[PDB]
Amino acid sequence: PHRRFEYKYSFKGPHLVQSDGTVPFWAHAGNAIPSSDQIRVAPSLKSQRGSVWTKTKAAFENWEVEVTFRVTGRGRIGADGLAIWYAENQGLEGPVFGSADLWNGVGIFFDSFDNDGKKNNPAIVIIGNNGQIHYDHQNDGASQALASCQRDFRNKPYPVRAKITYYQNTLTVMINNGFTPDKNDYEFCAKVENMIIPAQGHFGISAATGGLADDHDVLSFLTFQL
Amino acid sequence: QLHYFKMHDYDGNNLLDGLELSTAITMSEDELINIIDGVLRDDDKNNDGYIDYAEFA
Ligand SMILES: OC[C@H]1O[C@H](O[C@H]2[C@@H](O)[C@H](O)[C@@H](CO)O[C@@H]2O)[C@@H](O)[C@@H](O)[C@@H]1O
Ligand SMILES: [Ca+2]
Ligand SMILES: [Ca+2]
Ligand SMILES: [Ca+2]
Ligand SMILES: [Ca+2]
Repeated sequence: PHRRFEYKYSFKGPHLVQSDGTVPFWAHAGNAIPSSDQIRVAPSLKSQRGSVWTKTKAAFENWEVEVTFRVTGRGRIGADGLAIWYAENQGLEGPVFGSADLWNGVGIFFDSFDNDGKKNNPAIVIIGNNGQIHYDHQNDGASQALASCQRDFRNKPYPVRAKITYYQNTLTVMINNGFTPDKNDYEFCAKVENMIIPAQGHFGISAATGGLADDHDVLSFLTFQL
Repeated sequence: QLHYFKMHDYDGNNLLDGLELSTAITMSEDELINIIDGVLRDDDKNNDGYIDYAEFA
Protein backbone atom coordinates (compact mmCIF):
# COMPACT_ATOMS: atom_id res chain seq x y z
CA PRO A 1 0.00 0.00 0.00
CA HIS A 2 1.00 3.65 -0.74
CA ARG A 3 2.05 6.02 2.03
CA ARG A 4 1.64 9.81 2.26
CA PHE A 5 3.56 11.94 4.76
CA GLU A 6 1.32 14.14 6.95
CA TYR A 7 3.47 16.95 8.17
CA LYS A 8 0.64 18.45 10.17
CA TYR A 9 0.64 15.28 12.38
CA SER A 10 4.42 15.00 12.68
CA PHE A 11 7.56 16.60 14.09
CA LYS A 12 11.33 16.30 13.92
CA GLY A 13 14.61 18.16 14.09
CA PRO A 14 17.08 19.60 13.31
CA HIS A 15 14.93 22.70 13.92
CA LEU A 16 11.98 21.20 15.77
CA VAL A 17 10.84 24.15 17.96
CA GLN A 18 9.90 27.67 17.03
CA SER A 19 11.77 30.72 18.44
CA ASP A 20 8.93 31.07 20.99
CA GLY A 21 9.43 27.51 22.29
CA THR A 22 6.43 25.91 20.59
CA VAL A 23 6.23 22.85 18.36
CA PRO A 24 4.29 23.40 15.16
CA PHE A 25 0.86 21.76 15.02
CA TRP A 26 1.37 20.11 18.42
CA ALA A 27 0.39 21.09 21.96
CA HIS A 28 3.05 20.22 24.55
CA ALA A 29 2.24 20.33 28.22
CA GLY A 30 3.22 19.75 31.80
CA ASN A 31 6.90 19.08 32.08
CA ALA A 32 7.49 18.37 28.39
CA ILE A 33 10.48 20.33 27.02
CA PRO A 34 10.72 20.69 23.26
CA SER A 35 14.20 21.45 21.84
CA SER A 36 15.88 21.74 18.43
CA ASP A 37 16.59 18.03 17.90
CA GLN A 38 14.02 16.42 20.33
CA ILE A 39 11.27 16.72 22.94
CA ARG A 40 12.16 15.52 26.40
CA VAL A 41 8.65 14.55 27.17
CA ALA A 42 9.47 13.92 30.83
CA PRO A 43 12.80 14.38 32.46
CA SER A 44 14.74 12.32 34.88
CA LEU A 45 13.04 14.07 37.80
CA LYS A 46 10.66 12.98 40.57
CA SER A 47 7.04 12.68 39.58
CA GLN A 48 7.05 14.14 36.10
CA ARG A 49 4.20 14.28 33.66
CA GLY A 50 4.48 15.60 30.14
CA SER A 51 2.62 15.10 26.88
CA VAL A 52 2.55 16.34 23.30
CA TRP A 53 -0.62 16.00 21.22
CA THR A 54 -1.61 17.08 17.72
CA LYS A 55 -3.55 20.31 17.55
CA THR A 56 -5.80 19.46 14.63
CA LYS A 57 -7.62 16.09 14.83
CA ALA A 58 -6.79 13.60 12.09
CA ALA A 59 -9.20 11.81 9.69
CA PHE A 60 -7.57 8.81 7.89
CA GLU A 61 -8.99 5.27 7.79
CA ASN A 62 -5.65 3.42 7.72
CA TRP A 63 -2.23 4.81 8.80
CA GLU A 64 1.31 4.36 10.09
CA VAL A 65 3.56 6.23 12.49
CA GLU A 66 7.24 5.96 13.02
CA VAL A 67 8.33 7.28 16.32
CA THR A 68 11.87 7.58 17.56
CA PHE A 69 12.92 7.93 21.11
CA ARG A 70 15.40 7.23 23.86
CA VAL A 71 14.69 6.34 27.48
CA THR A 72 17.69 6.76 29.75
CA GLY A 73 18.71 6.38 33.42
CA ARG A 74 21.69 5.17 35.46
CA GLY A 75 19.95 2.23 37.08
CA ARG A 76 19.14 -1.00 35.28
CA ILE A 77 15.78 -0.17 36.88
CA GLY A 78 13.91 2.93 35.65
CA ALA A 79 10.47 4.53 35.44
CA ASP A 80 7.78 5.09 34.57
CA GLY A 81 7.68 4.86 30.81
CA LEU A 82 6.23 6.18 27.61
CA ALA A 83 2.98 6.08 25.76
CA ILE A 84 1.97 6.60 22.12
CA TRP A 85 -1.64 7.55 21.56
CA TYR A 86 -4.21 7.66 18.87
CA ALA A 87 -7.54 8.73 20.37
CA GLU A 88 -10.46 11.16 20.02
CA ASN A 89 -9.64 13.78 22.63
CA GLN A 90 -6.46 15.60 23.45
CA GLY A 91 -5.58 13.99 26.79
CA LEU A 92 -2.88 16.39 27.82
CA GLU A 93 -2.76 16.19 31.62
CA GLY A 94 -3.73 13.02 33.47
CA PRO A 95 -2.53 9.96 35.41
CA VAL A 96 -1.87 7.64 32.44
CA PHE A 97 1.82 8.16 31.60
CA GLY A 98 1.37 11.94 31.83
CA SER A 99 -1.89 11.76 29.84
CA ALA A 100 -5.66 11.73 30.43
CA ASP A 101 -7.54 8.54 31.37
CA LEU A 102 -10.96 7.36 30.09
CA TRP A 103 -9.45 7.73 26.67
CA ASN A 104 -11.16 6.89 23.42
CA GLY A 105 -8.85 4.78 21.26
CA VAL A 106 -5.51 2.97 21.56
CA GLY A 107 -2.44 3.54 23.76
CA ILE A 108 0.90 1.80 23.40
CA PHE A 109 2.64 1.83 26.66
CA PHE A 110 6.32 1.38 27.03
CA ASP A 111 6.18 0.33 30.70
CA SER A 112 9.67 0.62 32.18
CA PHE A 113 8.47 -0.13 35.69
CA ASP A 114 7.39 -3.57 36.90
CA ASN A 115 4.34 -2.26 38.84
CA ASP A 116 2.60 -5.62 39.59
CA GLY A 117 5.93 -7.05 40.82
CA LYS A 118 5.77 -9.69 38.09
CA LYS A 119 9.33 -9.40 36.52
CA ASN A 120 7.45 -8.90 33.19
CA ASN A 121 9.00 -5.48 32.59
CA PRO A 122 10.08 -3.53 30.65
CA ALA A 123 7.37 -4.27 28.13
CA ILE A 124 5.30 -2.78 25.31
CA VAL A 125 1.56 -2.99 25.69
CA ILE A 126 -1.53 -2.20 23.65
CA ILE A 127 -4.76 -1.12 25.32
CA GLY A 128 -8.20 -0.27 23.90
CA ASN A 129 -10.51 2.20 25.62
CA ASN A 130 -13.88 3.65 24.60
CA GLY A 131 -14.20 6.49 27.16
CA GLN A 132 -14.96 4.77 30.47
CA ILE A 133 -11.99 2.53 31.37
CA HIS A 134 -9.52 3.31 34.14
CA TYR A 135 -5.98 2.19 33.28
CA ASP A 136 -4.86 -0.32 35.85
CA HIS A 137 -1.59 1.47 36.58
CA GLN A 138 -0.47 -0.74 39.48
CA ASN A 139 -1.07 -3.87 37.35
CA ASP A 140 0.58 -2.48 34.20
CA GLY A 141 -2.92 -3.03 32.76
CA ALA A 142 -1.88 -6.68 32.16
CA SER A 143 -5.65 -7.47 32.22
CA GLN A 144 -6.69 -4.82 29.60
CA ALA A 145 -3.70 -5.89 27.46
CA LEU A 146 -5.18 -6.34 23.92
CA ALA A 147 -1.69 -7.68 23.21
CA SER A 148 1.87 -7.10 24.40
CA CYS A 149 5.57 -7.99 24.28
CA GLN A 150 8.70 -7.93 26.44
CA ARG A 151 11.38 -5.84 24.74
CA ASP A 152 13.97 -3.76 26.66
CA PHE A 153 14.12 -0.17 25.37
CA ARG A 154 16.21 1.44 28.11
CA ASN A 155 19.73 2.70 27.73
CA LYS A 156 20.28 1.39 24.21
CA PRO A 157 23.11 2.88 22.07
CA TYR A 158 20.89 3.99 19.15
CA PRO A 159 17.53 5.66 19.42
CA VAL A 160 14.75 3.12 19.55
CA ARG A 161 12.14 3.23 16.82
CA ALA A 162 8.56 2.05 16.78
CA LYS A 163 6.54 1.60 13.60
CA ILE A 164 2.90 1.41 14.52
CA THR A 165 0.65 0.56 11.63
CA TYR A 166 -3.15 0.37 11.67
CA TYR A 167 -4.09 -1.38 8.44
CA GLN A 168 -7.68 -2.59 7.82
CA ASN A 169 -8.70 -3.21 11.44
CA THR A 170 -5.30 -4.71 12.20
CA LEU A 171 -2.95 -2.68 14.34
CA THR A 172 0.64 -3.87 14.31
CA VAL A 173 3.71 -2.79 16.25
CA MET A 174 7.22 -3.27 14.84
CA ILE A 175 10.31 -2.28 16.85
CA ASN A 176 13.94 -1.45 16.11
CA ASN A 177 15.56 -1.94 19.52
CA GLY A 178 18.38 0.59 19.21
CA PHE A 179 21.02 -2.07 18.73
CA THR A 180 21.31 -1.16 15.07
CA PRO A 181 21.08 2.25 13.41
CA ASP A 182 19.33 0.52 10.46
CA LYS A 183 16.25 2.68 10.80
CA ASN A 184 14.28 -0.13 9.03
CA ASP A 185 15.54 -3.18 11.00
CA TYR A 186 12.27 -3.75 12.81
CA GLU A 187 11.53 -6.85 14.91
CA PHE A 188 7.93 -8.02 15.40
CA CYS A 189 6.62 -7.10 18.85
CA ALA A 190 2.83 -7.48 18.69
CA LYS A 191 -0.39 -7.05 16.80
CA VAL A 192 -4.11 -6.63 17.52
CA GLU A 193 -6.62 -8.16 15.09
CA ASN A 194 -10.14 -6.85 14.44
CA MET A 195 -10.09 -3.53 16.21
CA ILE A 196 -11.92 -0.27 15.56
CA ILE A 197 -10.95 3.17 16.86
CA PRO A 198 -12.45 6.64 16.45
CA ALA A 199 -12.84 7.64 12.81
CA GLN A 200 -11.07 10.91 13.63
CA GLY A 201 -9.07 12.36 16.51
CA HIS A 202 -5.61 13.25 17.76
CA PHE A 203 -2.19 11.67 17.93
CA GLY A 204 -0.19 12.29 21.03
CA ILE A 205 2.74 11.04 22.98
CA SER A 206 3.40 11.35 26.66
CA ALA A 207 5.48 10.00 29.51
CA ALA A 208 6.13 10.23 33.23
CA THR A 209 8.16 9.43 36.32
CA GLY A 210 7.51 8.85 40.05
CA GLY A 211 9.91 7.80 42.79
CA LEU A 212 12.13 6.55 39.97
CA ALA A 213 12.67 8.52 36.73
CA ASP A 214 14.30 8.29 33.31
CA ASP A 215 14.59 10.98 30.74
CA HIS A 216 12.00 10.40 28.06
CA ASP A 217 13.11 11.94 24.77
CA VAL A 218 11.27 11.71 21.49
CA LEU A 219 13.30 12.76 18.48
CA SER A 220 10.60 12.48 15.84
CA PHE A 221 7.10 11.53 15.16
CA LEU A 222 6.44 10.89 11.54
CA THR A 223 2.86 10.11 10.46
CA PHE A 224 1.58 8.60 7.21
CA GLN A 225 -1.72 8.28 5.40
CA LEU A 226 -2.14 4.79 3.87
CA GLN B 1 18.70 25.91 -8.26
CA LEU B 2 19.60 22.49 -6.88
CA HIS B 3 21.48 24.48 -4.23
CA TYR B 4 17.99 25.71 -3.22
CA PHE B 5 16.27 22.32 -3.42
CA LYS B 6 18.84 21.25 -0.83
CA MET B 7 19.01 24.21 1.55
CA HIS B 8 16.18 22.66 3.52
CA ASP B 9 16.47 18.98 2.84
CA TYR B 10 17.82 18.49 6.34
CA ASP B 11 17.17 14.79 6.65
CA GLY B 12 19.00 14.44 3.32
CA ASN B 13 16.34 12.39 1.47
CA ASN B 14 16.34 14.58 -1.72
CA LEU B 15 12.68 15.21 -0.83
CA LEU B 16 11.10 18.18 0.87
CA ASP B 17 8.09 17.74 3.09
CA GLY B 18 5.82 20.01 5.11
CA LEU B 19 8.09 20.33 8.12
CA GLU B 20 11.19 21.13 6.02
CA LEU B 21 9.16 23.85 4.28
CA SER B 22 7.77 25.24 7.51
CA THR B 23 11.38 26.07 8.49
CA ALA B 24 12.10 27.45 5.04
CA ILE B 25 9.45 29.95 6.07
CA THR B 26 10.72 30.55 9.67
CA MET B 27 3.56 34.49 12.19
CA SER B 28 0.54 32.22 12.82
CA GLU B 29 0.19 28.48 12.35
CA ASP B 30 -2.89 28.78 10.12
CA GLU B 31 -0.92 31.30 8.02
CA LEU B 32 1.91 28.85 7.81
CA ILE B 33 -0.34 25.82 7.12
CA ASN B 34 -1.99 27.64 4.22
CA ILE B 35 1.36 28.22 2.55
CA ILE B 36 2.53 24.57 3.00
CA ASP B 37 -0.82 23.21 1.87
CA GLY B 38 -0.44 25.55 -1.14
CA VAL B 39 2.94 24.11 -2.01
CA LEU B 40 1.81 20.45 -1.76
CA ARG B 41 -1.43 21.08 -3.66
CA ASP B 42 0.62 23.03 -6.24
CA ASP B 43 3.64 20.62 -6.53
CA ASP B 44 2.79 17.19 -5.10
CA LYS B 45 1.52 15.37 -8.17
CA ASN B 46 2.03 11.79 -6.98
CA ASN B 47 0.66 12.92 -3.61
CA ASP B 48 3.23 11.06 -1.44
CA GLY B 49 3.54 14.17 0.77
CA TYR B 50 7.00 15.03 -0.55
CA ILE B 51 8.30 17.16 -3.38
CA ASP B 52 11.26 15.80 -5.37
CA TYR B 53 13.49 17.87 -7.58
CA ALA B 54 11.26 17.14 -10.62
CA GLU B 55 8.23 18.49 -8.75
CA PHE B 56 10.42 21.39 -7.58
CA ALA B 57 11.11 22.63 -11.15
O1 LIG C 1 6.99 6.92 46.01
C1 LIG C 1 5.95 7.89 45.92
C2 LIG C 1 5.35 7.95 44.50
O2 LIG C 1 4.16 7.19 44.45
C3 LIG C 1 3.79 6.90 43.12
O3 LIG C 1 4.92 6.34 42.43
C4 LIG C 1 5.16 5.00 42.82
C5 LIG C 1 4.68 4.20 41.62
O4 LIG C 1 3.50 4.77 41.09
C6 LIG C 1 5.72 4.25 40.52
O5 LIG C 1 5.31 3.35 39.52
C7 LIG C 1 7.11 3.90 41.05
C8 LIG C 1 8.18 4.11 39.99
O6 LIG C 1 8.31 5.49 39.69
O7 LIG C 1 7.48 4.74 42.12
C9 LIG C 1 6.63 4.75 43.23
O8 LIG C 1 6.82 3.53 43.95
C10 LIG C 1 3.31 8.17 42.40
O9 LIG C 1 2.02 8.56 42.85
C11 LIG C 1 4.38 9.27 42.56
O10 LIG C 1 3.94 10.54 42.11
C12 LIG C 1 4.95 9.34 43.99
O11 LIG C 1 6.08 10.18 43.96
CA1 LIG D 1 4.08 0.21 35.12
CA1 LIG E 1 4.86 -5.56 35.68
CA1 LIG F 1 13.65 15.74 3.39
CA1 LIG G 1 5.65 13.95 -4.68
